[PDB]
Amino acid sequence: QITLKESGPTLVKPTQTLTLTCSFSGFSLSTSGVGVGWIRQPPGKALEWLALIDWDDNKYHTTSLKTRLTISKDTSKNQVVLTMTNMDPVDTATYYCARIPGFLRYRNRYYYYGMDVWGQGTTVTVSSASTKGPSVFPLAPSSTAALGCLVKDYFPEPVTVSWNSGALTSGVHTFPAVLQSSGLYSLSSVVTVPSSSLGTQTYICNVNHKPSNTKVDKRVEPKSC
Amino acid sequence: ELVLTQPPSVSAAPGQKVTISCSGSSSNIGNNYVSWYQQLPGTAPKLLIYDNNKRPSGIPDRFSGSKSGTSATLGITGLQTGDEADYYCGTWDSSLSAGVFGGGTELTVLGQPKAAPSVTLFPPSSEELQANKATLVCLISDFYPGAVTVAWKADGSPVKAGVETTKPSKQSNNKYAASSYLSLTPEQWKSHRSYSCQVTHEGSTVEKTVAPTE
Amino acid sequence: ITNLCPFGEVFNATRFASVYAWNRKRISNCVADYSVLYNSASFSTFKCYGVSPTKLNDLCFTNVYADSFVIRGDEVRQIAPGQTGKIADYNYKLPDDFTGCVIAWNSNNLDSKVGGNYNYLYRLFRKSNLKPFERDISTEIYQAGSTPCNGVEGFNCYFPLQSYGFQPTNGVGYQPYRVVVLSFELLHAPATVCGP
Ligand SMILES: *[C@@H]1O[C@H](CO[C@@H]2O[C@@H](C)[C@@H](O)[C@@H](O)[C@@H]2O)[C@@H](O[C@@H]2O[C@H](CO)[C@@H](O[C@H]3O[C@H](CO[C@H]4O[C@H](CO)[C@@H](O)[C@H](O)[C@@H]4O)[C@@H](O)[C@H](O)[C@@H]3O)[C@H](O)[C@H]2NC(C)=O)[C@H](O)[C@H]1NC(C)=O
Ligand code: NI
Ligand code: NI
Repeated sequence: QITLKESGPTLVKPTQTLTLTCSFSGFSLSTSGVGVGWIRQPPGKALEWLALIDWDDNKYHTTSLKTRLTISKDTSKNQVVLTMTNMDPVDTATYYCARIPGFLRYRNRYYYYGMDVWGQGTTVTVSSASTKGPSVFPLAPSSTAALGCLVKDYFPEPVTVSWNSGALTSGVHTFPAVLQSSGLYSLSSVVTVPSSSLGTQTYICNVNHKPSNTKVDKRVEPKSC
Repeated sequence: ELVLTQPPSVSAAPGQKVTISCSGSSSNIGNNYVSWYQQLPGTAPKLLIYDNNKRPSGIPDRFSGSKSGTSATLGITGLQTGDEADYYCGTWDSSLSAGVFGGGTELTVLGQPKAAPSVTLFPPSSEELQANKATLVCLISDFYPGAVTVAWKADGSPVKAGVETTKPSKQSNNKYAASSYLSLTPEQWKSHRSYSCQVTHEGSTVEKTVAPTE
Repeated sequence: ITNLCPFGEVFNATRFASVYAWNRKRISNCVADYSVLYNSASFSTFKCYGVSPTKLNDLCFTNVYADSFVIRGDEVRQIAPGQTGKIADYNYKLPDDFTGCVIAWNSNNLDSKVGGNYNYLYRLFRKSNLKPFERDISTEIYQAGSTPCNGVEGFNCYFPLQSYGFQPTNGVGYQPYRVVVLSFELLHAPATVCGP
């Protein structure tokens, strides 16, 4: 089978240059009609075609990105290299390479098979933020009742959240993180409890952020109002 | 913008047939071969169709493709729960001298009855207000299928400035949950009289409100 | 035979052919002053086979044929006799006993174009190699794989001709080169073209 693997940085500073390498096995870029393409996919968004390099060294690029994209190949090493300049936070995506088993051009007409074999993909994050531990705030029960705690303004991912040092598992759900305009991540974790246990049972969410060596605990209590 | 148009979502029951369409111009679909891709959650895409209607090795008869004029269609019959994934159309665009992907279509296999969401809107905590910050947290739980729309209003006026929203994720009871946040300054939280979190699910719109007056 | 030979209509032609459809011009009854061509440094390649380039003027031939086309820089080495490769096998073939000159020069300021010139073509697929001096300009669909094509383009069912894609900032190896191949006739019949 065909196997491609992308490699490169997983965190670049804004305005720096991203260099990605695609190493492949199972085919050759010396074969007539074969190319290697690049694709990216921001978190929760569509696939975006990026660039293609051709067995005959033809190069094609997405028009809105052509001035930032360079592509090259080394047939002897089974490698394709893509560089994207002037990286912005909106360029945070998972970057793929893939094999194009058939790509030919006759003046104005094209044959373009598509991408039959995709790589695993590598995730590149563009951020100027420095490592910061989260602040944790309680989401007091409104009065079944719902309570939780808000994990706010941390970088980078991830944080792990448990309740009562792992003693509370039933009715517990922790949401995926959001990236705010400030460049810092926020997250929530909620527990669904019977409203009759608000003044009896106690709830403590434990937040652990390994990058900043931060471990914080917060007690969620019903507000007197 | 996107030069290929797909419906954002499509749904059916197990065993039924679903079709996903893809419209473009003569610069792409009209004169070039269309390929379709499947992307399960958390993994790389996978080629389903090439040359408009051909299947690569390992793709069953359940998937078929067609192309007419400037539109392509992916058909999936005998739906299984394992077919839940995003589906994309792809082709070459002769005007752009580059390839293009459609916006993708999220297929939901309905193997569970409809469940209305549980909405809770938390005001800013006392500690956060002391820290000169403010965040409204609108949590949404126990709904199916996993598709909701969230809207924020301040004194009835539509708010979009401080809104962040997560894509719905599966709960441990196999239903779906989502969350939305409205980041405010303590002044903005005290300025407006009340705030609303409105959640729409399968046509039904529910809402919860909070107020700094309390 | 007082009139000079019109090599200007060959080397300074307005349009040059694609290599798969090379143009052949008949040359006869003229004074072939080969000295000015060999002297000009504007030629990247001036190889001779069977004759001496410095003794070209002192010679008479039964007839002279001039083949012109445009190829990529790193493909000029394939025009020489006894060579292999996509040009030597599928487009233009010189026999092992070739007698004549191979002249070529860089045309990046004429045949390139911002965004790429894709008008020049070469044959990328063919069932078999070319006979020496054979010209193949057919456009039938090539079956690369095992599935029959029925003249329908698709995967492994390919149009045989491919564009070059000359970019103005390509490396020299990928830049366009105009090539003139002077074939000299080895016939024992009376001569027709002579130098001064
Ligand atoms: C193929 O064409 C080239 C290009 O010239 C073209 O043809 C000539 C006849 C004119 O009509 C031009 O207008 C066309 O573009 C021919 O090369 C050219 O040959 C000329 C002699 O026949 C030569 O003229 C002078 O060259 C020397 C001095 O040139 C100096 O000054 C010029 C500016 O005028 C400059 O470009 C050049 O670099 C020198 O610095 C000298 O020997 C004489 O004074 C002579 O009169 C041209 O320079 C030369 N190149 C150009 C660009 O004009 C070529 O002969 C043709 N070959 C065949 C086989 O037909
Ligand atoms: Ni490039
Ligand atoms: Ni206002």
